[PDB]
Amino acid sequence: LMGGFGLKNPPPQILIKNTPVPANPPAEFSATKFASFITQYSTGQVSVEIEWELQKENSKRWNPEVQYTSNYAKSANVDFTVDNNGLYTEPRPIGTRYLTRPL
Amino acid sequence: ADGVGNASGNWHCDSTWLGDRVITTSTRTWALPTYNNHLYKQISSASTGASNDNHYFGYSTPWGYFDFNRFHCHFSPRDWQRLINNNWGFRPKRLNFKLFNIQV
Repeated sequence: LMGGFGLKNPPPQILIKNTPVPANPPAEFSATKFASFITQYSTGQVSVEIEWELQKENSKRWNPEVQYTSNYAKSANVDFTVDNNGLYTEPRPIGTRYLTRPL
Repeated sequence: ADGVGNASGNWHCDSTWLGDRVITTSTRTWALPTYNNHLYKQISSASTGASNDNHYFGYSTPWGYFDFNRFHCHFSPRDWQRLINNNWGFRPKRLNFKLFNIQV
């Protein structure tokens, strides 16, 4: 209901964890669980590649369609860009429904 | 060659987009009068009171001619939209012309 593709078998959850690295243990054995660890974290790169199939528009409509367009007029910023502080923003929601089809 | 009762061509107005090619086809119905009562005529700016810049000399002909040289003769407005929103350029490649279903 929030929109998109209902899947019986969706893309799987991908789970990641830093492996615990104990700190120095005591010199005599204790059966108590280790509470003492070397503080650490991890970083890397992730890539996602998705192939999408397209359904082409077959229309015989004579007159021009409504299209999504950026405003041609001047402004202080460009839509869907960073500002002078480096903050990327999205000016508005963009749906998918522009082209038309007979009912 | 066809008889009196057979059509010599079919109506084709279409636009086909394939790869880097688009093929436009347009069919129109035309009417041709007799011009100049079948005569060639010398025509001129003489006795028109024309300025020097507007003078001319030439001939009018009994003939008519076909002119398809404009873009809306070929692209529909929607087709023109598809062209200009999606493409950095375009050029004409080849041409096919047909006259048919003549009635005098």
